[PDB]
Formats: sequence, C-alpha cells, structure tokens
Amino acid sequence: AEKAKAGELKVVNGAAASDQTPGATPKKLSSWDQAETPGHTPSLRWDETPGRAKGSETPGATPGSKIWDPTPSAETPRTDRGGDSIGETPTPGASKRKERNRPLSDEELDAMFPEGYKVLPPPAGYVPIRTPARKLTATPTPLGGMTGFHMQTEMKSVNDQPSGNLPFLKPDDIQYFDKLLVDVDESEEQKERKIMKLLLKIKNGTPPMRKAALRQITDKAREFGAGPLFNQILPLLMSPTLEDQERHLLVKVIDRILYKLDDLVRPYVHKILVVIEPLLIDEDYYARVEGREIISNLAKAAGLATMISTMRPDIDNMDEYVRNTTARAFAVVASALGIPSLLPFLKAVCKSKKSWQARHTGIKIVQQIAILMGCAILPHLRSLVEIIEHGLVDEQQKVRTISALAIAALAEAATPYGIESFDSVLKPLWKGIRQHRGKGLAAFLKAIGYLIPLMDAEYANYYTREVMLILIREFQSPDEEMKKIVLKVVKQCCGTDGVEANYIKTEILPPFFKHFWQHRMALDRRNYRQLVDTTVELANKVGAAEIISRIVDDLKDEAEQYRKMVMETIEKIMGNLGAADIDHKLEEQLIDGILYAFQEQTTEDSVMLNG
Amino acid sequence: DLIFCRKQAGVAIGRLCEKCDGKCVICDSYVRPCTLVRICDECNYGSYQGRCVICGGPGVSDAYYCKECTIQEKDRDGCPKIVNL
Amino acid sequence: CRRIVPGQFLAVDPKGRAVMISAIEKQKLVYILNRDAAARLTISSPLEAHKANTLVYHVVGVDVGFENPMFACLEMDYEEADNDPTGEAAANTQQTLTFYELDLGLNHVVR
Amino acid sequence: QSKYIGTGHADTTKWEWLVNQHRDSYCSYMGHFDLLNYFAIAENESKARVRFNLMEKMLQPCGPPA
Amino acid sequence: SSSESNRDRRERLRQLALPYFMKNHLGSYECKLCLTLHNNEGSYLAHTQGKKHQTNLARRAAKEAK
Amino acid sequence: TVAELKQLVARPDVVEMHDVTAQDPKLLVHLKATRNSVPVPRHWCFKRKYLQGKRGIEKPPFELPDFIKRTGIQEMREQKTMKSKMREKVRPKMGKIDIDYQKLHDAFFKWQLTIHGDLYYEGKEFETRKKPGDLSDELRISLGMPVPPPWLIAMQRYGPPPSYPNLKIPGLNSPLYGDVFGT
Amino acid sequence: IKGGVWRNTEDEILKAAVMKYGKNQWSRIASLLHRKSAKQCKARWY
Amino acid sequence: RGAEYVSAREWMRICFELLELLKAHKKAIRRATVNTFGYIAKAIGPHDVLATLLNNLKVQERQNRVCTTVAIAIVAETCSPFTVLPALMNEYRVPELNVQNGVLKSLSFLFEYIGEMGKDYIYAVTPLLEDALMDRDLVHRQTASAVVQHMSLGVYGFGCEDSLNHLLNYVWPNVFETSPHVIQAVMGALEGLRVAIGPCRMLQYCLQGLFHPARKVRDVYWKIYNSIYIGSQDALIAHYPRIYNDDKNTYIRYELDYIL
RNA sequence: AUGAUGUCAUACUUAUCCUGUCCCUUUUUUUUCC
Ligand SMILES: [Zn+2]
Ligand SMILES: [Zn+2]
Ligand SMILES: [Zn+2]
Ligand SMILES: [Zn+2]
Repeated sequence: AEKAKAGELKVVNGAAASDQTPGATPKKLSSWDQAETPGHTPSLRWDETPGRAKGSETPGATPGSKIWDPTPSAETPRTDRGGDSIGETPTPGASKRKERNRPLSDEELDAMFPEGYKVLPPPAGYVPIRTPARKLTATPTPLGGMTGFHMQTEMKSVNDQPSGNLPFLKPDDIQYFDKLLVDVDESEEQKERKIMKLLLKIKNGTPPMRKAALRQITDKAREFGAGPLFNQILPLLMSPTLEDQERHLLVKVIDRILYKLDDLVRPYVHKILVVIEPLLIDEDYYARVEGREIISNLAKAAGLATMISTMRPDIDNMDEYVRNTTARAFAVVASALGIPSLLPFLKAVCKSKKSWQARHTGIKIVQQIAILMGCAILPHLRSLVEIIEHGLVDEQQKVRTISALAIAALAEAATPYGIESFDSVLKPLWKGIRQHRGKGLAAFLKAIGYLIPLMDAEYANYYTREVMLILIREFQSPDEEMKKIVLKVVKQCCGTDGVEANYIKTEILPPFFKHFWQHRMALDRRNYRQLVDTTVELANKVGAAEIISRIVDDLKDEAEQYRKMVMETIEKIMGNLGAADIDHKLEEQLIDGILYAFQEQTTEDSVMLNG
Repeated sequence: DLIFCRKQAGVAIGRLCEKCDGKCVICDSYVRPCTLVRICDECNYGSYQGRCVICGGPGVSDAYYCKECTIQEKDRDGCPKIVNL
Repeated sequence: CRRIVPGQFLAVDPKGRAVMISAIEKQKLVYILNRDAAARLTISSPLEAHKANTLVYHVVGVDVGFENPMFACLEMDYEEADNDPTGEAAANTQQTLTFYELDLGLNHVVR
Repeated sequence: QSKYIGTGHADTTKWEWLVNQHRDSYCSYMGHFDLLNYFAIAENESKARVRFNLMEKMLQPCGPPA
Repeated sequence: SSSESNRDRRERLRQLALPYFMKNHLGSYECKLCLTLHNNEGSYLAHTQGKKHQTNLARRAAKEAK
Repeated sequence: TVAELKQLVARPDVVEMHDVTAQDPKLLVHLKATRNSVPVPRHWCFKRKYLQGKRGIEKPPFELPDFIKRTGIQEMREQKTMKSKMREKVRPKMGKIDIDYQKLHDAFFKWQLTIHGDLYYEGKEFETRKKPGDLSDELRISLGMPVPPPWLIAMQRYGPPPSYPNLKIPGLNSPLYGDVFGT
Repeated sequence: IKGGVWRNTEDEILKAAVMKYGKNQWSRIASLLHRKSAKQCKARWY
Repeated sequence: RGAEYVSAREWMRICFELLELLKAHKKAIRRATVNTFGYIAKAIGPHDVLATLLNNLKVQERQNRVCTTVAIAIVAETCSPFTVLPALMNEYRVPELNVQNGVLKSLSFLFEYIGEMGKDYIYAVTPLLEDALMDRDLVHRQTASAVVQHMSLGVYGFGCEDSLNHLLNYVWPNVFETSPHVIQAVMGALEGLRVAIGPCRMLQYCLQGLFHPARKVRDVYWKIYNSIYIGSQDALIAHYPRIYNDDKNTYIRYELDYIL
C-alpha cells in the first residue's frame, strides 16, 4: 500500500491535472482505511465532486491500478472562488501600493438585469451631456435655474392588480409582481410563470386564499418543476422588506414542495441553502427548528454527494459568517444522512494542509454535530476524537480554541461514558492549562470541566486538586465568557462526590459570594440561571444553613431581579436539602425576608410565590 | 412534521407536563391508565430530564397507557417520544 | 414465538456483567447488570446488535475476565441465497462465526 | 413497517410470500417444544438434528427463486 | 341557542317557497330529479332554484313523454 | 389464454374477465377457490363510489328490537316556546321519564343476523334470501288459498319454466311447509 | 368583517324572505342571513 | 364530595347553566365540566339529565357537541347504563342526521368506558349498527366503525364473537375509500376485530384480495394483511392454506403432514 | 344514468387547535496592567 502513497502522488498528479484542491484528493484517499472494503461507492460520490464525465475515467483507471498492484505484491464553481479571492488581493494590494460603487462593465451590466431589455443611446449628443453631466453636476448646479407654475384649467392611467380580486400589492412588491399587473392574456413557460403568481395569493391575502393557494401549488409541484418555482420564490424570500409571517409562510411552501420533489432539486440545492442558512442563526427559536427541519428535508431529499460536492467552496469563503452557518448546515445534513457516511469528508477536511480557515470550519462542524446529535454521538465518538485531536497542537490559535471547545461539547453530550476515548486528549490539555492567557484558557477550562465527571475519583482526585488552584485564581477576571465557564466548572469540579466539604468552605465560598454575587450577573439571563444552579449544588454539598445564611440578607436588597434570584435560590435549596438543618435566628431572618420581599412586587410571577 | 423517534425502549420512565398529563400517548385518550411508559435516555436526557414527552415543558407526572393500546400491543414498539422533524 | 423477536437464544457473561438475549434473526439485544448501592441487582437500558438478514444458530457467552465482554454468535447470511437464481449460493455459503464485543465505556455493541 | 421483516406490499411475489410463511413456520417449530418433539417422534432423529435440518432449510425453502 | 333557531327557520322558509325537494333518511335535502344532496334546503333549493336543475327536469320530461 | 386457463381449476367459474390480466393467475386461480374464504366485494369496476340514494330513500328511519319495545320508553319520548324554555329553567320540573329501574334491570337480563358465509354489497337487500316457489303473505291473501299455490297446478301441464330451469316446486318433482312451495 | 361577496344561496333566500315578510321590514330579513346586515339587504334588493 | 347539602332544584339549575359552558375554547374547562356533570348525575340519577343532554341542538360541529356525547357516556357509567340505553337507541330514530351520528359517538365512548360490561349490550347495539353501518352518509360508517372497534376490544375473550362476525360482514365493504378519517377509522375497526374474532377469520377475508389483478385492491388488502401480519404473526401459521408446488419451487410444507 | 376541468358555494371531520415557549446564534484581526 506504499504504492497508495506513491500512488497518492500519482492520483495527486492526475486529479491535479483534470489545480491544487487538497480536499477532493483527501476525500479520494479517505477510502483507504477500510482497505479491500472500498468499492463502487467511491465512483458515485466523486461523480459529483469533479465532472461526472471525467468521473468514469479516473475511477476506472484507479480500480485497474489498484487491483493490479494488489495481486503482484463544480470545477467552475471553485474556479470562481479563486478569482474572487485573487481580486480581493488585487484591490487590497493596490491600496497598500497606493466597494459597491466600483465602476462596471457592459458584460457586468448584462449580468444584472433580466431578459428582454435594450440599451439606448438617444443621441450621441445627449450622451455627451451625460458625460459632461459629472463636470456639469458641479458646473450647472452652479448656474441659473428655477421652476414655476401657472394657473390654468386642466388621462390619469394607473394600475392596481385587477382581475376579479387579486389581493393587494404593497408599493414595493410591484417590482416582483409587475408581470401580473398587465392585463394581456391568453396568447407556454411564460404562462407558467404568469400563473405562478399564486405565490402572491400565498404572501398577501385572506387566510382562506393562503390555504387554498397553498394546496393548489402543492399538487402542481410535479407539473411546474422546481426551476420556475425557486426562480420566482428565492427573490421574495430574499426580499429586504420581508415580514416575519411572510418569511415563515414561504418557508412552509418550500417544505411542502420539497416533500415531493426529490431528484429534481439537485441544481438548486446551494441556491436554496444560501437563503436558508441565515435561518439557522436567528433570535427566534421556532425559526431555528424550522430551518433545521427544512435543511434536513433538503439534504435527505437530495443526495449525499450532491450536498458534499455542493457545499465545499463555502468552506474557504472569506467571510466567516457563511463558514459558521455552513458548519451548522453540515451538522443538519449529518443528522440526516448519519455520521459514518459523512466521516471521511470531515476527516479529510481537518487534515487539509492548504489554510487554517478550513480546519477551523470543519472543527466547528464537529462541534455543531456535537450539539445537534447530542446523546446520539456515542458510537463514533472515538473516530471523531481521533479527527479533532490534531488541532490542539496547531500553530494557529483559533483552531486550538474551537478545537478544545468541540471536545467540551462532545464530553457534555458524552455524559459519563467513553472516558478513554477522550484519553489521549488529556495530557496536552492539562499542560496547556498552565501556560495560557485569555479566552483559550477559559475554553480549556470548559472542556476539562465537562470532562472531570467522566474520570475516576482517584485520577480525578489528583487532576481535580490541580484544577482547583487556577479555578480559584481566575474568579476575578472581568470577562463574562470567563465567568460563565469558571462558574459551570465550579459546579462540576466542586459537585464531585470525591471532594471534601471543609476545603470548599474555606477556600471557595468567600471569594465565590464576593466576586460572583453582584448586580452585573443577575441582570443577565444565562448568568442568572447558571449562577442559580451552581449555588444550588454548592448547597447540595456544604449543606444548607451556610449558603442560605449568607444570602438571606440580600432578600432585603433594593432591586427586584436580584431579590428574585436569591429568592428562587432559597426555594430550590430548601426544596432539596430540607428545612431541618436551619437554626432559629436565621429562620426569623428567613420569614421576615420572605414577607418583606413579597410585599414589594413590581411584576406578577410565580418565583416569589412558589418560593 | 411531527412523528415518533422510535429509538429502542429503555428503562427510563416517561414524563408528562401539566398539559399532556392525563393523555395516553398513542390512543390520545384518558381512559383506563394501566401500564407505564418507557423511552430511551437518547430521547430523555439532560434538559429532557423530567421533560414533557410532547410540548417540551417540565414533567409533573408519568404517562400511563390505556387498556386499548395494551391488547393491541403497541406499547412495545420504539420509544414513543415525539420528535418534531 | 416470532422470527425477529428475541428470547430464543440466551447467553450471559461468566462474571455476570451483561446478559445477551437474541432471536433467530435480525435482533440481538444486550442488558447490562450491576448491583445497586445495596448490592441488589439493577438492570441497565438495552443495546442493539442489529444486523440485517442474518440467521443466528447459537449464542454462547465468552470468558474474558474483567474485560470488555465478548460474545460468540453463529450467523449465516441468506441475502446471498435470495439474489442467486441459479442456486449456487445455496451451496458455497459458509456460516460466519462472529465475536461481538460489548464495550462499557463506549456503551454500544460493535462487530 | 419496512424494517419489520415479513412486510408485504402490492408488488409482492408468490415466491417471497410463501418463503416468508415457510421461515415463520420454521421459527414456530424452533419455538414450541412439543410440536418439535412431534417431529422428532414421527421422523426418527434427535431434537438437535431436527433443529439443524430446519436451520439448513431456513434460507433454501422452495429452492432457487425465479 | 340562537344558531338552532336559524336552522329551523331556514327549513320552513324552504318548505313554504317549495315537488321535487325532499329529506332523506338522514337529515339532508335532496333533489329527486337531479340526485343532488344539499347542505341546507335553502342552499339545496338554490340548486333547486337553478337553471341546471330546471333543464334535467325538462329532459326527463321529454324522456318520459316519448 | 383465458380459454385454456379454465381447464386448470376445480372451480374454473371463479375466473372472470379481468382475471386473465392478473400478474399471477396460475395462483389466484388456486386461492380464490379456497375452501372457506369469501369473495371480494363487487363495488369496484362500478365507478359510482359504492352507493347512491335511490333505494336508500325508501327505507324506514329505524325500528327497535322487540326487547326494547316492550319496555315502554318509546311512548315516553315524543313543542316549546322560547320563553317557556327560559321558564323551563326557572320553573324546572323533574322526573318526566320516571323509568322503572326494576324494568331496566329486567329486560336486558331476564329477557335478553348472518353466518360467516355472507358479505354485504351495495344494492343487495331482499331478493336473494321472492323466488319461484317463495311469495309474501298478503299476496297470499289476495290469492286467498288456505294453508301448492294454484298456478303450480298449471306448472304441471305446460312444463317447468324456461326462465328458472333448475326449478323444483312442491308435489311435482319436489316431494313443503308454511309459505314456501318451491325451491 | 361582515362585508363580502354575494352568494346565490344568500340571494335566493333573500328573494324568498322579501316575498314572505314584505319590503319595509329589513331587520327581520337580515336576521335569517349570516354575514349580512339590514342596510346591505335593502340596498341589495333595490 | 358532599353533594347532599344542596337541594336538587339548585342542582338541575346548575345543569341548565352548565350546558352552555361547552362553548369554552379551552380543553381543561370542558374536562372539569364533564366530570362534574357526571358527579351531579350521581347526585340525582340518570334519566332526566341524559334527556337534558339529548336536548342538544348539535348546532356547531366540534367546539363542541361531542363533549355532550362524553357526558352521555360518563352519565351512562355513573349509574348503570343497564338502565339508560333504550332512551338513546330510541333517539337514533330522529330524522336529524348530525344527532344520529352523535348518538353513534355516544355508543363509541360508551363502550370505551364500560369495557367488560358490554358482554350483554353488544346484542342490543348490533342491529342499530347494522342500520348505521349501512351507509346513509360516510360519517355513519366511520363513527359506527369506531363503535365496532371499542366494542371489539372491550368484549374480548368472553365468547360473543358470533354477532361480531355478523357485524364484520357489514363492516367489510367500507374497506375502499380515500377519505383519511374513514380509512383510518376502518383500520382501527379491523384491528380490534382482528384481536376479538381471532386472525383466522380475518385472513379468510383477506386472502383473495392479495393477488387480485387491480392495483387498488392489492394496495389495500396488502395494507390490511400487513396489519394482521405484524401482530399475531406467531399464530398465523396454521391458517395459511395449502398451495401446490410448481416446477422450480416446492410450496407444500410437508412437516404438517407427518402422521404418527 | 356521477368523466375531466374550474379558486362558486355550503355542510362536515379530527375530545386536533388557542397557551404555551426564550437555555446553549454569541461568529473577528490571541490579548486586562506588581
Ligand atoms: Zn430515542
Ligand atoms: Zn405537554
Ligand atoms: Zn392508548
Ligand atoms: Zn337538481
């Protein structure tokens, strides 16, 4: 198989001929670890990645040399990104040598506007007026001019959308629906686009019109085909003025038509995802679950190789936005078609030697797979780790940070099992724990944090006792990311059965209530919750009267949200441990605290009452 | 859009919220609670601890199957925790 | 009594860690056993060995002391026989002996 | 339904349906101690050899397909 | 309940204005010429008050008169 | 061939028009004639969607089992102005039915179809179960014969009917009790 | 909300109602129809 | 709980006030409502209050009518339905259709709640189901079929199967339709009938439909045959008929022909 | 004597609905000073 190494030089030469893309090559070679298993499937997938034409040529020649050696013992798409980055280097470079307003060319001019329009000169002279216009925008604005009106007695054409009804058009949407306005009728495809304005009935109108329209377009899917639809939709779902509802509804029609169309969507897949991937990152939750759903339906609807070969060029894209949302995309498609099918792609990506941004993306993909799949990662956990491990030592920083973070997400979905799979990862991490300043440090603390519950109370005894020091020292950083991490950490480390009470009581609690309990935290949401939880667990170990006894005095504090916080904390605490531990005086302060806080209620909520 | 996950049935007890509390899952009925619900920790984990099998709120009780689904033996299939698609 | 439903063949580890139950075809399940805090027996959640279109002649526990448990499953595949109109796969098809390995840490059952 | 073996459909062939009911009959024979013992009585063999011949006939029965 | 009164009142009004319309063994109204079923007699009556129902009576008129 | 296919079956009558187009007639021939199995309903190849209201408009609304009729609830159930309805709320009277709990503990205990070889299809009601040899009561009354119907005296002379050749009617070749004088 | 397109059923029922009750009682005729008022019934007649 | 402290007149007024609480847009309201209506049904006794239920105009759809139906059920439980049925069965006579299908539902929920006790009343309901299952309009076949279902689960094992076979006759033609609610209804129906009657009779209705030339019949009878197949696959063995062996294949299972 | 095409219209179904819900979108050129 060393002739699969020199043979990797051969394949690199041939595929490089048919330049420089590392990914497809490592995808090709990625079938070697199964060796003697590899089969015709490698022709299918690669069929989409390069030209399906050369596909039969390369895969065929590969099986010949492979079987022989054993016995004796889209391109345009990527071509565009290269030119895009090269122009970026040209312009960026020029300023050093030295936006949307950059002058344009007639082919670029023919690129924007749709079919059926003519360019006009009226004169050569009026054109010379347009050329002097720049000079005369300064010159003739500094000259005599004015307007006036005379009193004289006085046809008025216009168009709404008439036929029978045609529910109303917003003043902007005309640009899209103008073709419907003209009343020319009854004389092929132009009549399918014309009748496809039933979209307008879905967008605006009465709810019944939306319903009936929606069905009518569902049953016409197979008829009209995906091309005309998406051609007439994606502009709308791309509209700058788009509503909330209208968005959601167009999402619905995209789903319902994608329950039917299967082989048809292959050309449009990317052309879909570009609009849809912004749904994954959103403030609305229901928008996110919808988005994940429709990308699931799309990826499963299309083919694996369709998705893969589609989505490569977005990995190295300059903007990180598309890289990120693209990572969540791979998460969704991987939930669709399963981890093992998509593994060799990834495992090829994280070893890409071109540039770091790729590896950063792929690692983020590992993470978002960890979040999405969650508990179900379990079988392939080992292979995944074996992928990610090589980034922890990389020279670039990001890759290290996001890497260890992805380990965190894994272990958190790995809740206790598979400890030895993380095994080889540890020894570097602990070492890094020493030497790091800034965010990466905190990230490591996140990872190690989720790890510790998965270790043995003996090994984790030592290792834990080591983590406690840095954990102490790092309470004081102003970083809120920091405080989140170290907070949840304190939960897991100090919520360990193998930790001694008195040590926490002395070393931890005083700084804990000092720095962590403040009015910066409580006003925030996540910090609020997580703080509640951590405090609850510390109570779960050191006991009740301590924690409560220290936080009672704050029931009487001015602000609400803070009072709400300590109130729900007391609630959960006395919920678990029981009130038996509480002494007398502190109980007087309790009841008085609870009445007092209850007597001033700015909002209506259960927390005070259930409390 | 809404369908069962049907992962293998474990020993974890089902948890229903306020809303779904009385419903037998499959028959949608309140009649004759008899046997008990089991779903996999793959479906029930973490933020899903004591989560509703349906809406996603905290479970205040445990779902009981009807006698109807009992004799038809449907309670023995994959874990009936509904997943949105 | 079913074709795909377990209970047919039954095996267990010498150390009693995990008991493996199996049907004749398609379904081989595993229950892991550990005594509680009081040393009273508690049973885990199931696992899945599922392998499509595979007949199981017999299943026998295997001895590995304090290891990831092993299981000896006699198997055969008829998928070769159904797609072979000639009848060659009726002969020239040998029953595959496979050892599954339970893995506690990874908590699944891999071939 | 699909992942439940024995599932039929409109295109189901004779051969597949009957080989199904065959194999299911054989799993019943492996299942019921008595009926098995009846077989051992009638044609004289061990319980073992009976079950063995059956397990041989699991994949074949009716022979090759069409 | 007010809704119940309308159902009663729109049956009687379609009884007054009313020889073809009837009520089946269920409650629905039917035109015995056209064999159509009507949700409400008035709604049914309009079909009964329509120009198609008219024709099919004439066609059956001729078809009997021959 | 639909011809020769009819030689391979014990009851080839089971083979029908579209049967010759079957993907596996060489079996379906052997199934459809299985001992106790029942035929497929006939409403398909009729495009009428299984029913119309022609014969269904002459049916009675319903009629109770005699066990429920003797009880006496039928007469109890049978009208009201609106203000009497709001008076029926303000006034209200109790115990209009006043059933006998002894009686409705009696009837369904003390006092209280088809076999498998039958299945219903669209238009079938009375006919199969008026036949040559079987008539209704009243028409007996118009005929006025005390307990053969007398034109089966002339079914002696002129011969057995062409229309129902299989015929037997009492006393001639059919060696009769109550109404039914021929089978 | 009440406003909308006129229906053959509403229109025929309007014929019968106008025949029975007479021209000057509109509120009585609007009572039988749904989703229509007395003014609309009168102006729809005339 | 107490229920004695208050005189009956007050109660029946409470009833006539409770009747329109069923316009609630919330499900829990109707919940408590129906259960209460059962309680006061115990406080008074059946006939009057079930008559007051049968007063209902049916005027709107769900949102709700069928809640009144549920009240008819629970009322029929609270004191023996052994009393109540004749009134209802008589009230199917009324020519108004939606209340006819209403009382059909009342039978459905009725058997669902009574369970075992239906070992008697099956007979009483049998001919009426005949009249209902014989189709005036689809909802009759549907709801009546649901009744056959819950009856079929309830009576299981007590030896009444005969009349259930008779009703299965009239059930059987409804197999064909594209309406989702009636087809899924019929599915539930034939499933309950599967467990009650036993598979053998089912399969004897499902044989010929498997291989029939048409696509429709095969689609459906194979759907049914699957429903019969998944459950009780163990008990089907005996009932597969004798199928002769062709050239390349031996279709006779000779094991069953070994004779001592 | 019920085929197809129509955005006419009305009934009807599903103990469906109407109160649940915010929790891992936190994404940037590493950068908090005895
Ligand atoms: Zn699951
Ligand atoms: Zn819920
Ligand atoms: Zn149920
Ligand atoms: Zn008509």
